[PDB]
Amino acid sequence: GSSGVRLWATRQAMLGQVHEVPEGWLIFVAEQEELYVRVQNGFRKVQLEARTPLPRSTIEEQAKTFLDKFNHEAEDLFYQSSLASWNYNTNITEENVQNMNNAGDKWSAFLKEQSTLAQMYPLQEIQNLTVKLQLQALQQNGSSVLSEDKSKRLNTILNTMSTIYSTGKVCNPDNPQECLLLEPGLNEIMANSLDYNERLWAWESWRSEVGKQLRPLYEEYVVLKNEMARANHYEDYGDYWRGDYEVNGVDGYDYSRGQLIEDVEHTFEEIKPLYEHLHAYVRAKLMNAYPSYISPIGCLPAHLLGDMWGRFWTNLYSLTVPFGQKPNIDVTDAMVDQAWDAQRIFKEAEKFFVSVGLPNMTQGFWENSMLTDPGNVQKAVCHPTAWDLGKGDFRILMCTKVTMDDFLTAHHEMGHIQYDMAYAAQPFLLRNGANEGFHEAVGEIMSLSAATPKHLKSIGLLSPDFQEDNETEINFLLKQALTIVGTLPFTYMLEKWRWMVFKGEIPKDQWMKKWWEMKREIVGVVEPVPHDETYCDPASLFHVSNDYSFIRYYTRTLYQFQFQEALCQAAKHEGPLHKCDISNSTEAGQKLFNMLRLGKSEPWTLALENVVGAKNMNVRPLLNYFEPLFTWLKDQNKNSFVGWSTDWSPYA
Amino acid sequence: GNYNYLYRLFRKSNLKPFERDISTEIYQAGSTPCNGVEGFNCYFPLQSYGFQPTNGVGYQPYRVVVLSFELLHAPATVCGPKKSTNLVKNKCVNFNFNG
Repeated sequence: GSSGVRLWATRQAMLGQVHEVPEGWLIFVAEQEELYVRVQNGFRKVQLEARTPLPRSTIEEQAKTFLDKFNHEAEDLFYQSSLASWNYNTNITEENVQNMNNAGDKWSAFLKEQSTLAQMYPLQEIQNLTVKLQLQALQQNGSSVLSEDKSKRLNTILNTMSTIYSTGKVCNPDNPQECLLLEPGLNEIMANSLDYNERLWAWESWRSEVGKQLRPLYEEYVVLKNEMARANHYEDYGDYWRGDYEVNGVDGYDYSRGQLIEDVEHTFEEIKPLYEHLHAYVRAKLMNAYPSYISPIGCLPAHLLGDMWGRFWTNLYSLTVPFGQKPNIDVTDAMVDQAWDAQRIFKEAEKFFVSVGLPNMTQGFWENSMLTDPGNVQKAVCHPTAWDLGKGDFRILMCTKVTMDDFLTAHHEMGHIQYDMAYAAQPFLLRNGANEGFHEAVGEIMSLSAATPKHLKSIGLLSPDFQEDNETEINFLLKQALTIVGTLPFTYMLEKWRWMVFKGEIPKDQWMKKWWEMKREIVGVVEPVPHDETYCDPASLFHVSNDYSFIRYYTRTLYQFQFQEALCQAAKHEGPLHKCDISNSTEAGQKLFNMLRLGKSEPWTLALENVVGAKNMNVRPLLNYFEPLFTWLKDQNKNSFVGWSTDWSPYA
Repeated sequence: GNYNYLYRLFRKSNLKPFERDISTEIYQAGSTPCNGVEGFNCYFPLQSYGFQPTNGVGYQPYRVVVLSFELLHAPATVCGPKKSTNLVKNKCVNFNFNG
């Protein structure tokens, strides 16, 4: 049968009424706070533990209520800052500048108030993974952990380094009044002009007037960040940046900050045979252009890698082309013939996104964002940016033209937007990518998919009569290797160098003695002229001098290769990975959106495991993508020396 | 942004059917009384909703009307009468003229 639970006022009433209480009927005493079970000819007291007072809101619940209230206020405040940011970037005016000051101060003050209001909430007793992740992402004091003077000094130094890099100007000895900046002056000169002396001077002059100036600033920046990290229970500032990839609280998915370093080391070792052959071929081709400036046995000059830091070897493609008479993959004729426009490019990207199974895109983007150049009466930023303004607002700000590149950037910005629309369901704190290499990877794979000849043929960009030969595939593989695989050692060595310089393993009087020697050995990049310790060459880059973790580029490339291979596997495509296309593949879009919606609500390991199939960052897709390149690279370097000599330098 | 429209973000408890809550008593998540002002763990029951054309479809403004067709002891009125049934003359028919 079935029985209920009885309750009376006094124990005397319980005794007088327990006679008619059937067996199995629980008796609860409000006066005595006791529990009894009606047994045969009696009632047995049920043991009860210590009194537990009613919590109006547990400490976990108090954090939940605070986080919800903060997120609700953050959505409006961030949207106001985002729209003010949009207005400034559409038109740069004095009124536009001042509302950055107001929005920035208001957002920072609100963030500081909530972070202080969140710091008392303990993360140990909260078992809610989403709530704990929100609190730790909100409790990051950062520079505020130190004193006011120390925090202000660090911010002022950081602004100084950014200002020096941005306004770094070099004047030629022939005309001291004539001076040029790094961009677009030094970058274009060292990417197109083939003069060794001009490139060498610009490389040396910039690293002199920037390195010498930044050397005390970067050194004080390093120590201030290191001491801030110590105050934040971090071994160094590199450990602070690796904390984004750090995962805790999830069984089977925990990731430590040291695991990221060892995976980067392991992946670089895997790419080392492929990069060595790529470097050897690029080295060999430079003798074909300049036989009396570089030696095949030695390394390659930093300024002769197509840029100053050796970031991109794409500028060396004209100097390293295997078959210059073979035309590259370019469909610019289709643009002019059919009068293609930027709005049409985005419309085709949306249509392609519909084809791959992903849903449509909001019309508020079209009515609030510009694609072409917005006339000339106003100044607008033409840099490719995708905007997540919050509360459903998604925009893109760039002077998009009608070039294959722009068609890829449009796809890239759509890929950024798709991520922004995807984790939008997650709370404001969790309404972002799991790490800094996910949002860029989605845009990159979208650009890679949009650049495939099959996708162009499907939408008519590529002529149906176009043929696919070995030379075109080899040149495309080399071009991708220079652009992406070429920058992998650059990201690998720069982030590594920043790691032990923050760890304090590099003595001050030997800084450049390590970087320039390590550059020659691990990567085989050699400085054209010697630099003493007064130089600050590693900090001459934008990201390092602007408080940016450079491990994003290596992680995003590792993710983008894994995503592309996983999409190809889900799209049952037949053919080489470089020719693989995800067009008309609903499996690819659905699989991609499975991790896209997660954002940072789940650990990045779970997001990665969702598509490729594992939490590791193995470069197997990279080897498979460039296996025909690797065999061709081995064929080209079958007689050419492979590797690099640490001893050799251009000045020696 | 449109900020003249508010939504009840916080309330003491659940709402009963067909109930309009206009009270603006300060929500007290914590134990410290608000006493008419916002302090520690004290938030306004109504949050200022911002309406923008730039917002997404799920967040776009949507004018929504709910209708409750309640039948009671009074005669039922709100409907569209069939009427139609175009009148036919010189033919034996089963007419019905408003009863």
